[PDB]
Amino acid sequence: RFSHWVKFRMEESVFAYMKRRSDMGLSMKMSDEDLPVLKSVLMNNPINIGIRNGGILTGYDTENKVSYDPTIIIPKRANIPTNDLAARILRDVKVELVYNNSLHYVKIRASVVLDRPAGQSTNAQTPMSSSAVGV
Amino acid sequence: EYQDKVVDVEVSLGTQPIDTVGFETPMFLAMHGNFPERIRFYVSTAGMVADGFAVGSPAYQFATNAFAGNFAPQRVAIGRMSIDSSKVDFTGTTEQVVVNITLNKVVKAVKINTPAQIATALADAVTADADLTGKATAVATGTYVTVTAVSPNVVSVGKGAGVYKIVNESSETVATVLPSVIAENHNWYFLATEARSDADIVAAAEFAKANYKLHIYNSTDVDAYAPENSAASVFDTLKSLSYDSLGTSDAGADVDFTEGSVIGAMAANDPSYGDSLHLKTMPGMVPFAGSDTQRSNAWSRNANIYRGLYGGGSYIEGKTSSGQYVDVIRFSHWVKFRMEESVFAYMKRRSDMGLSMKMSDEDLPVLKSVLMNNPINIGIRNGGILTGYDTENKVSYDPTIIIPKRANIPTNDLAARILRDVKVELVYNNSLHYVKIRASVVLDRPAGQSTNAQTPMSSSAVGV
Amino acid sequence: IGAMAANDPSYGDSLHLKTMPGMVPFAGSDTQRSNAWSRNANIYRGLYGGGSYIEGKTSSGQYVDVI
Amino acid sequence: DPTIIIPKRANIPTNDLAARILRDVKVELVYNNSLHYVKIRASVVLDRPAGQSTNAQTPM
Amino acid sequence: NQSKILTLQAYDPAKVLVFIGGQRVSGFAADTKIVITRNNDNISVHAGVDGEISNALSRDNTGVMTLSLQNTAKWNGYLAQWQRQANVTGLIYLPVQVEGSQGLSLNTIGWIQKQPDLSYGTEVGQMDWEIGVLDAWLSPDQIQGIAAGITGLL
Amino acid sequence: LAQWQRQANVTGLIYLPVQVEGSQGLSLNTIGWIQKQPDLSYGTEVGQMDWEIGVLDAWLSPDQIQGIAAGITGLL
Amino acid sequence: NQSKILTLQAYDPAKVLVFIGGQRVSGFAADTKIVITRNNDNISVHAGVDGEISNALSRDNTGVMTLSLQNTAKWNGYLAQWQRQANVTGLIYLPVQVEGSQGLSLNTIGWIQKQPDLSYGTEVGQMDWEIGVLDAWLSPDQIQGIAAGITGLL
Amino acid sequence: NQSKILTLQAYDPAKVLVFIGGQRVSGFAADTKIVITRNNDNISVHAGVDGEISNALSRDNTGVMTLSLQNTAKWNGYLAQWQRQANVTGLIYLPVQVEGSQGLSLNTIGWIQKQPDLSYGTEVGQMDWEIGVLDAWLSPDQIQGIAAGITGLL
Amino acid sequence: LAQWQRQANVTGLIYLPVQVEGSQGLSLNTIGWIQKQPDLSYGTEVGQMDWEIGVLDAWLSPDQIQGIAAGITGLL
Repeated sequence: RFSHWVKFRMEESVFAYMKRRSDMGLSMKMSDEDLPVLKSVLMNNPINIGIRNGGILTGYDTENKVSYDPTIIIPKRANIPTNDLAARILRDVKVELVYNNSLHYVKIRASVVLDRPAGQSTNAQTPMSSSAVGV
Repeated sequence: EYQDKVVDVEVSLGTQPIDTVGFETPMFLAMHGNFPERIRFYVSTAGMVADGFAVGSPAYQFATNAFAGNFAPQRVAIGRMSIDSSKVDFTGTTEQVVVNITLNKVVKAVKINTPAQIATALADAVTADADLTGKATAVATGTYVTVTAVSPNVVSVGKGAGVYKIVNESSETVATVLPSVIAENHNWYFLATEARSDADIVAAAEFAKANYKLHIYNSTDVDAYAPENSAASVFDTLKSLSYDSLGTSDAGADVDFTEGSVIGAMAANDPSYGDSLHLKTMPGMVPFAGSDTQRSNAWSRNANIYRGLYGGGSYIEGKTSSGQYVDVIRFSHWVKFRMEESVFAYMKRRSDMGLSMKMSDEDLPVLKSVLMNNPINIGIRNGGILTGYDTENKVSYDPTIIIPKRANIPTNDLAARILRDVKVELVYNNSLHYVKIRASVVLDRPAGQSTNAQTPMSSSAVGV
Repeated sequence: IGAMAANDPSYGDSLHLKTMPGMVPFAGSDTQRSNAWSRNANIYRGLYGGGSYIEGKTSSGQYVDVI
Repeated sequence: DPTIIIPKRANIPTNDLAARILRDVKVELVYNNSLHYVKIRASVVLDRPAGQSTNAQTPM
Repeated sequence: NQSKILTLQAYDPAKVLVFIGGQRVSGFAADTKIVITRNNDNISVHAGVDGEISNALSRDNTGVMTLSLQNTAKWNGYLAQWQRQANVTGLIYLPVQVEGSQGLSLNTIGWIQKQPDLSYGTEVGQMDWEIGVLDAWLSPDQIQGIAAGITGLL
Repeated sequence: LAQWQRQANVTGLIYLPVQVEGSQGLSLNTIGWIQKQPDLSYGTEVGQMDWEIGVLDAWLSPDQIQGIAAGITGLL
Repeated sequence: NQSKILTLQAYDPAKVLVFIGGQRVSGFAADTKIVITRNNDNISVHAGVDGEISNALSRDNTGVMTLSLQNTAKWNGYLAQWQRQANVTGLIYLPVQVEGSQGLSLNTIGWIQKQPDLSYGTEVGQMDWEIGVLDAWLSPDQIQGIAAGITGLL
Repeated sequence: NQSKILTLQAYDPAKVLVFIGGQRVSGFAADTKIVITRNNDNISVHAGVDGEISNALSRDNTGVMTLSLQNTAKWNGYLAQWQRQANVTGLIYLPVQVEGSQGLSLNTIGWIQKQPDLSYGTEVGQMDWEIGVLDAWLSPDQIQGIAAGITGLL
Repeated sequence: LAQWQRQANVTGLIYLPVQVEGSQGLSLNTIGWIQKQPDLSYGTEVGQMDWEIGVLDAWLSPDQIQGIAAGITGLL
């Protein structure tokens, strides 16, 4: 459902911007001075509503040392093959996302004590991270 | 993979978990045949017994003593040597004798009720068990019973009840075995041995100094506190060689192998604090019973003694064979290991992205920050490393680091691509061991004090 | 090759001490390591919880970086 | 610094002129050195360190 | 050591693109086009008498984006009309985007905070509009990212 | 620095070592952090950014033959 | 002696979590989020004429937890509706939980004691709700516990 | 985590409507228009010596609604005349209604409690009328209602 | 202190020694107890807590050369 939602609404948002931009004249043109606005257009609607409602994840990963920030890339005019300038269609726009996750199952470990619990260790040192012995 | 309940709970009655701590795993070189590997790691005595170890056996005693300390580790390494036979010596006196013996996964507890007669009765009882006879053997001689396993069978013998010794004999020598043991795993710090002959102890001490390990041994000898002129014990033997090994006299060292208690009072102690062993309590050990002169002799021979004071038990003086405190040795080893590990970790990360380090004045100085991170700063924060200005000598204790410049590096090293002459300095702190007080009591009216109100002058002016 | 393919030679970066997934730490002893080094047979050690190639020497003794 | 040297025409042999190929262009470079090994010398003091030398001159 | 060129291309002011609501702004002033400043410090420091130091992060990311336009530029009318339109209807937010030529960029939501003063004189006047920004974090658009996992220490 | 700012903001680790080597003057070696991001301005010429980096201790230490005279100036 | 950093991480106000009834509160004020205060002194002291000193413990653990929210926050409606719901049905108690970032925490039962005043002005207003707590004992969530058996003396 | 805008629209003070008797009030002061405060705490607490806690609800909902008007405003005359009209005829009650822009609202009966002091000076003076309210329960006018049946616990 | 508060509340032992050493002033050495726990407030900056500790005797004692003149000021 999330994939279908993204697929539909990114397209609807882009088409709605393009139609409004071409309904006043001044239709969009294939140049480096006008293409980058697609970044803001896409960051509006789905990419931001998803973050606000919690569907899209953000932040820095501590395990893999990677960031989940959404990314958008737009090619430049010099990289567009001549054929597409005749077909007047742009390609190779890339977007990335990280989906959140619900919680389905939980497992607990309880414990019960009957007699007097045994005295705990009285070490006050700050626990060391790992053994020093390594070659 | 499939869970039938959205929420499940395992109710464990009585038991509790324990957190994961960082520690140094000790190694106990025992002689047996329970597994083929030279060295294995266990996390509890339950696993050791599940591997065919007999309750009360040397390794079992060492493990159960080690796991009971305030700083006990969570893994124990058990070495393996060859085994020829075992002895159960009844020299001494004893009413009920119980010996736990396990043979090829078969567990039995022979029973018996002058030492020679007890030994003969035990030997006869062992042969009564058909299972033991088929797979094991027993013979009586003097005050001890010798038991040997039939070749395709593994026998483990351990203490039950009563007074007696358990001694295992093996042809393999420690000097020959340790080089093979270290090859399988170098991931251990403490060294202990089951064999208690003088030659084995000397070999272990020589090996430890070469391979940067800490050696521990309990001697159970009586000459340990003989008059100072009697230089005939192992303790005095090690002094002549200037070796380092934490040795202490005891009475149960050959029935319980109390090295476990010391290791458990040492394993999880971070050297960065400089926390000496002076008064640390250790379960399992028994107080030293000699008088004052015996204690003086033991101190003169550097044989540590466990003493009971004001109802408790306490180690004393933590001294090593060479005379240097064990705390200093541990601190030196800690610095030596962790400076190297930090530098290597920085270098590897720097060369894993490309842009490996190069020998130039524009890149070398970063070693100052690299070293000031990790040991040099953790030591200051935890109090192990001293800082400040000395008022007596008029010198500062601030740590210092020096790095040579490219122009001073000989051409040969630029071909060998190895840098030398990096220098570091440090000042170690000190714990408090002994205190002496001077009290005074007054009975009558104290005499009136001098009524001088002048500021006390520093020194006499008369000087030429 | 995968630990070296995209490395740009112009930085002069070193193959020493890099991590190479797929291989396994070498299990020889100290003398075995010394012998292998005497033969210029590079090994893959495991230290401080990871792995690391060592010195990337070529057969003729010259460092691979210079080549 | 890198050095580049190119011969003049006067130094080109007749056979080289006939074959229309130029020889003996010489280049010279220096190379950096990644760091492999490092050694340290720590020192620990237990008692009070003694006073240092007080010769506050400029070392010759 | 030889001097190094810090970049291959040349910083071209015309390549800096400002998109307010989906349209490119034109008719900028002479010296400075846009200035971005944070309202508050990133991290505060609390110093005790004994010398203990503790710090707390700041979650106030609001900022101000100055915008200079010639009084003859047509965009003055657009902003002026939008001001009253937002005042009446009640909707003030609109997307803001900035593309750097050889520097950092910005892409957040913003609003008009203050209308600049108008002065008529011998020469053409200038107007410095102030546009608020919900978040004033300048983001990179370069090969940066492979080294951020290297500077990390302690 | 810009990426590290957000990385520290998310993960919560802000401290990192700082070191300065003087040519013919004092030096510095302590821990530090990013306190404020400088303003950005685009104009006719190349702009400048003045980052502010905090320091736990701001004691400038010497790296010279100094040390043999500090035990001489002492008086009273 | 060198200055020491009192913590490894940085005190982040966003990490402080308040759970009232099982839902996270959002839309806090500017300066202070929550304040917790005890109503009465822990221990009383009785001093005699001769100088004899005797003390008695206090069993009154009731406290007040101030809570500041912007008047535009949606949580104002939730609390307002719950006030009347409790007034009608008669159930006023609900769980309260606070998680500290680098400090103490709290987990007890609480109730709404007083509704803050509402004021409309040029800027966005603020409302300081007061939430009672059955017990106002701030509990730790740190490695503390191995030293409490050391300070003990006499 | 990114900063979130707490609302879509902007809090507009002009959108706050006050209806006293069916007519809109106009000519407010500079800083604050109206302030609403409850006279008494919602819930009282009785704490025993042993520590037992019991609470009793409060049924006193009377409150005070401050109202600031410029002394030049025409509404000063209306209230002044109504004061004497009520004093003579004996009818003092009249409906009171307040509509919030992005906050809570109020709709109850009220009366004039105290006439503010009058002062003439260099600048235009201010008068802060006090209007009583039978019930001072601020009610919401939002999507609130679907979550009040969620926070409930214990 | 928080844990000790509850420990004393349960077990019933509240007293513990208190000692203060002055740098260039008076000192103090008596018995004390925790009287009131300070309020806790979370805000933009790091908060502060002002614990109140009772003292059996609040007589500030000197640790100086004082003592040779106290037998001089005496008069009448």
